[PDB]
Amino acid sequence: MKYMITSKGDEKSDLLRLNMIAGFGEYDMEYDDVEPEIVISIGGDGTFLSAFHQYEERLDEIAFIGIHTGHLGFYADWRPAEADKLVKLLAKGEYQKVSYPLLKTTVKYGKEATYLALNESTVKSSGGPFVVDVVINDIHFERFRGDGLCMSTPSGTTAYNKSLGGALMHPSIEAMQLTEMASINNRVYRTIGSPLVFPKHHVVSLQPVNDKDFQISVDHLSILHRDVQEIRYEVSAKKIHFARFRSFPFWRRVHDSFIED
Amino acid sequence: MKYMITSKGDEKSDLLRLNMIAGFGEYDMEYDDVEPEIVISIGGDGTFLSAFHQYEERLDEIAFIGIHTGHLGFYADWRPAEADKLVKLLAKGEYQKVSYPLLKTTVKYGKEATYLALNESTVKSSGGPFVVDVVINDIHFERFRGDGLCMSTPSGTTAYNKSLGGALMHPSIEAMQLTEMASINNRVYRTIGSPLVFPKHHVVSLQPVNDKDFQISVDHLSILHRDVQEIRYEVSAKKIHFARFRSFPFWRRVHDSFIED
Amino acid sequence: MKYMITSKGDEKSDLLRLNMIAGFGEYDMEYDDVEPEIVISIGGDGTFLSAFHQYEERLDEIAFIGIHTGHLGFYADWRPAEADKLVKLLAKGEYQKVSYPLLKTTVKYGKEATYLALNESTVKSSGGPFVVDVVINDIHFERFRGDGLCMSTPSGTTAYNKSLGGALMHPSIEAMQLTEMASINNRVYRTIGSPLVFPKHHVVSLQPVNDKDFQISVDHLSILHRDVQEIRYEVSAKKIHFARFRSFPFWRRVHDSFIED
Amino acid sequence: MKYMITSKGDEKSDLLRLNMIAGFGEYDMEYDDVEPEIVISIGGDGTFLSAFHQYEERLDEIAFIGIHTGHLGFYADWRPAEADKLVKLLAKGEYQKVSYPLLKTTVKYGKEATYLALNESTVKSSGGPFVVDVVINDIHFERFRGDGLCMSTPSGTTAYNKSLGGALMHPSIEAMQLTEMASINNRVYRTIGSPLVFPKHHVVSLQPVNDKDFQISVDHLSILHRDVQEIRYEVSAKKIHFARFRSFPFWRRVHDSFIED
Ligand SMILES: Nc1ncnc2c1ncn2[C@@H]1O[C@H](CN(CC#Cc2nc3c(N)ncnc3n2[C@@H]2O[C@H](CO)[C@@H](O)[C@H]2O)CCCO)[C@@H](O)[C@H]1O
Ligand SMILES: Nc1ncnc2c1ncn2[C@@H]1O[C@H](CN(CC#Cc2nc3c(N)ncnc3n2[C@@H]2O[C@H](CO)[C@@H](O)[C@H]2O)CCCO)[C@@H](O)[C@H]1O
Ligand SMILES: Nc1ncnc2c1ncn2[C@@H]1O[C@H](CN(CC#Cc2nc3c(N)ncnc3n2[C@@H]2O[C@H](CO)[C@@H](O)[C@H]2O)CCCO)[C@@H](O)[C@H]1O
Ligand SMILES: Nc1ncnc2c1ncn2[C@@H]1O[C@H](CN(CC#Cc2nc3c(N)ncnc3n2[C@@H]2O[C@H](CO)[C@@H](O)[C@H]2O)CCCO)[C@@H](O)[C@H]1O
Repeated sequence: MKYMITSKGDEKSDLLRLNMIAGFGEYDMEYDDVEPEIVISIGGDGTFLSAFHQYEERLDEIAFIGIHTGHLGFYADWRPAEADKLVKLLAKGEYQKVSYPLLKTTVKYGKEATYLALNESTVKSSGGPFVVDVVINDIHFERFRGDGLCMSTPSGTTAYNKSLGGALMHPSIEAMQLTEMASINNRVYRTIGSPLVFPKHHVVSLQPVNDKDFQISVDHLSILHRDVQEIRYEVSAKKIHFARFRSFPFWRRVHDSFIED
Repeated sequence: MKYMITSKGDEKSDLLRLNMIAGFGEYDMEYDDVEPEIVISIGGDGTFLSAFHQYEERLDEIAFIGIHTGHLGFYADWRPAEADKLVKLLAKGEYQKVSYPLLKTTVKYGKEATYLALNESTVKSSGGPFVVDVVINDIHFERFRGDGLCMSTPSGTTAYNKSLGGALMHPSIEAMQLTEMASINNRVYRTIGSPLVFPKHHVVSLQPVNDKDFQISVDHLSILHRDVQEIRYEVSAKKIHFARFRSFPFWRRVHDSFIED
Repeated sequence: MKYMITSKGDEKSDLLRLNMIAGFGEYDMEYDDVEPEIVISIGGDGTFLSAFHQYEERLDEIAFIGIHTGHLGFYADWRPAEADKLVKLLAKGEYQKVSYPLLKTTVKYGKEATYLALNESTVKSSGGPFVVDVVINDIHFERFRGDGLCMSTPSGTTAYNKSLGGALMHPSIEAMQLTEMASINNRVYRTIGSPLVFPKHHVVSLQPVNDKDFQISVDHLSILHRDVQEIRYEVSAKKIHFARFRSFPFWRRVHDSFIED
Repeated sequence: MKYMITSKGDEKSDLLRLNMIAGFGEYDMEYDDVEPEIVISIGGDGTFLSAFHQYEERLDEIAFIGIHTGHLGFYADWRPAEADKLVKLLAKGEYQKVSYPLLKTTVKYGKEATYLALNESTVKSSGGPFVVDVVINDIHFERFRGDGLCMSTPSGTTAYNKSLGGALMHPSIEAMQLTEMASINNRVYRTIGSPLVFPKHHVVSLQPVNDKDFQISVDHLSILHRDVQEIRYEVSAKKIHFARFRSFPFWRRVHDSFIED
């Protein structure tokens, strides 16, 4: 089918990409980076995140595969020595697909912008602590004072979320997880402290108290947002699809990345 | 229908129980503590946990209601001033039911004992640190050295799980959450650290390394287990059913118990 | 003696300041904001931090006093109702002085700038995670990847340090405490995790790995630093002096601010 | 001088002990385990803790040395390959001594028992959560509900204290650090959460609320205490003395044990 390959852009990844293109040329496979059905990312998880965002408008037509030319990735979970086996099984096709949940982020300013996240979306201020009201399904839950907030997908829970004390969640769970960054807690200021895990259809709204300018990130992409009225989080109806050719369980990937490999 | 009322056993709860029995006597409602269809717990969450375990063999035939004669409870979420309104709406019936997930704990010793938990099940040793191998879906995930491990239901996440750094999970999510108690981490010993959230059908097995005697708790009930070969955790196929008469969202209950009320 | 009064600048603080100046006019007390021997801060801890920095070059000639016109402060630990009693005991003088340790921050760029902190100094990057080598007394201790690092004085331990998981340290201890902000830890990246407490004469050096631009804060003052070669932390030889008129123990101040009041 | 050697008791440690005794026999060195001036511990930190407690009544007459026949220890910080060099430099003598602070634990029951700790002393209940009032220098600071409390020496901060979230403190600091084990925090129950670091001469008193029976540990030794009225903690006036023959800085020992070696 139509496929394309993104590369980290160092010599090792660029050369592996060229060798895989050569191997695909021996099958009924057409290189097409406009409407691919297969997107192969060669690099690390950063490269994979960029592949996801390059093709976020055609997620339901695409199966993603990641090859890690460095250390094992949570998305780039194939080794370069298996690239030839990958070309072979990918050309034939008929592989099974695995789908992970995504996070929808809506930013309102007086209009709306929407974003999809594979890892997480975070909100911080223009320096120092900021203040946001946290509203869950239209009920005021807490006034947060601190460095920021992080809302993670299940597959993102091993990323920023983990460093913030969040739980690691198996990606078959359709949920998002909100973690705090250095909240102030004293007699006057009060937050929940604990990470919060939300099911599908719950909406978490972050609303300004004084300052209306925030730094909002979606995966690696961080942009200063001015005149923001609201940041709304919910589990997306869209999913990312992976081509899988062998069993590599999430919990084994967690073991291999954090425990020992 | 058939109903019964458990009491914390102080004067306030005992008297409220007698007044509710009097009120039920004006409707087609029969007091029956052998095969009730409605179980009302008057006290706090401890009283409610005990009601759950008193009737754990007939969970699919029972709707539970909790009245808190002290502070607001996560299970005992009705005020005593509303007991008369409760009798009224309960006698008529036709209320909606809400169901929360439960945790199945299997203890193997060379035979099996199974237990159901509404809050959590924990494993500790006979003093000092103990060592257990943690096996997830038959793959060895970590060797845990420390004080113990806690496996929580969603509604249990606001209990022991929270004090151990776990995430708070909305109880519509069919999952269990494993948290660590003071794990040892150095160059030689390694655990994940982070809480782990498992979906239905995942099995987490705790297996001895040296000592085979453990203290195992299920909700409040803690018993020394000798010659243990394995402790297996999975989300139960059984659920607890609550009678609900008004909206009291989980996230509002969290707000009211931990943020302000 | 020579004294001055800084105000938060709202009506309540401005009026209390004018009334205290009137009261001081009945004693041998001269208002002098160039070379005061007594600096009274009326507001909150932010106002007090600003008073400290306004007079950081004459710290050994000054005794500070803070009045909190809002909630109790850790520095502004006097109530406005006692301002008249304060004027009285301050005019007479001969009060005892209490001294807290300070943090010296040296920034090297190829020259040096030095700063004094009463709460803490922090280092962050120009967005996303940054990388710094942490060198303790000239031995490489860790390569830190994450959001930033915080080095706190003892009296600062109840501030940002606390929100980052640091220990609360009694201010009679001549030490500084380093805490992490969201460190990355996986098979490849490794930090200590735990807060670190350093005695006097230990030097902690933060050194760039790739990017050389950082955001450095000293108490409230945050400035972008370009072409930084090193940030060095050590307990200062200078101390801040408080005028004390009654016993208000640090641990009682902690109790009153975080437990109940 | 008079010396003795304790062994872990496995073949490797027993044989190294016999070889060191043979080497000492070539110098003016007398084996004496009643009144040694040098105590050499061969094993790990557990063996070293036991050596300390074997000779806790003659701490000011003894310099301790630890050899680790397994992984590097924080107390057993010499390698077995250097035992011959150790015998040599130890026989000559005139080495420098390094002293670490200790923790005094006083247990009152209606009489007093006192204990010295090199790592920590902890208090837990006879199962489930217990309740203790925490009194600092005779002022009630908090009512703690949870699993237990840990009071650590500086050199103990890398042990249980670290697993509980405590700060790592350089052992030149004369202090003790109190950490919580799974405290309950809700609208009704409130603790500080943060580790607390106390200077010399501060006294932290733990006092019963209901149950008067506790499990009290001092280093490895854990004993059920009945009819306890109070547990008092303070930095001891006594210190442990180490014989040092080369520079092995505490922060390098921390690096080597937790970061990489
Ligand atoms: N203080 C922080 N702590 C922890 N994580 C943080 C912090 N700040 C940002 N992040 C994560 O960085 C993601 C963006 N980043 C690409 C990626 C990724 C990724 N995805 C993962 C996943 N799902 N599980 C487990 N490791 C995952 N990584 C790893 O993260 C490290 C940092 O890249 C590298 O080892 C990656 O293999 C590039 C960032 C630099 O340009 C941003 O999305 C946010 O998550
Ligand atoms: N170190 C610990 N930290 C935190 N929680 C702990 C710890 N150790 C045990 N637990 C919890 O105690 C549950 C058993 N207990 C009855 C209950 C309950 C309960 N259930 C809750 C829920 N789901 N959400 C939020 N608060 C909930 N509580 C509250 O807990 C406090 C202690 O009861 C009281 O305020 C209760 O309203 C009786 C215990 C004494 O006999 C045991 O099941 C374990 O969870
Ligand atoms: N994410 C954070 N979490 C926690 N603290 C943070 C975070 N980021 C910065 N800080 C602290 O703010 C100090 C600067 N700030 C003035 C001050 C102070 C102060 N000093 C204290 C002390 N020693 N003990 C206990 N509470 C203390 N506060 C309180 O902090 C809150 C925030 O001011 C207010 O209740 C103050 O009474 C003004 C900041 C806004 O313009 C900066 O120095 C850093 O510490
Ligand atoms: N949940 C816990 N988490 C963390 N530590 C705990 C926990 N519970 C007890 N402890 C510590 O155990 C000490 C008693 N123990 C001997 C020792 C020691 C020691 N001392 C150290 C130091 N100062 N710094 C750094 N590592 C140090 N260790 C290491 O601890 C591990 C467990 O021994 C081993 O790697 C030892 O090298 C024997 C215990 C078994 O019989 C008890 O004193 C308490 O600290």
